[PDB]
Amino acid sequence: QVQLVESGGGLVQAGGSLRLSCAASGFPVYQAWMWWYRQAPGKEREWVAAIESEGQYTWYADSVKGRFTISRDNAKNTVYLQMNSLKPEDTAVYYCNVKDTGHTTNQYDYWGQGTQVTVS
Amino acid sequence: LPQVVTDVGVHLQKLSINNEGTKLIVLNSLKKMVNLTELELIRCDLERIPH
Repeated sequence: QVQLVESGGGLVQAGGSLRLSCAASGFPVYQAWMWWYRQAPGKEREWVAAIESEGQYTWYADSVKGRFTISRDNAKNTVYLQMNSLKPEDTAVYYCNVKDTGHTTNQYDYWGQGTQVTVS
Repeated sequence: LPQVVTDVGVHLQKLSINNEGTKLIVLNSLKKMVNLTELELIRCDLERIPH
């Protein structure tokens, strides 16, 4: 089946460097246009990072533009997201989101389990 | 490209590969075939015309 698991989420003081990782499933990481989402406490879930298939183009929201770098790495089916010098507003719960499945059987979209990151 | 395909291409007129965007590497494997008339390479993701 298809599933994703978040990892690397943890409390860290402001100014630190964090590298969130995702463990993916049978759907190709090279394919399967991929998203890194956040849900902030006292706030609605908002999209942060977007990595595309067949070109690997990066998209970000204006609030998360400049200090967030997303990438997809194949041969291990991984999605990575690096944040440097995170600000207090970054405290949220981060998920991996798949909106397009692999080349075949085009399975439905599944949300990740998520990890909570805190900035002090 | 499989070894068996390279072997059988000695008498092959038309060769069609639809890789569905999967990266394909020739690595000096087409010169064996010299009677091919069609070399369709739909969605082979070559990014370069093979030498």
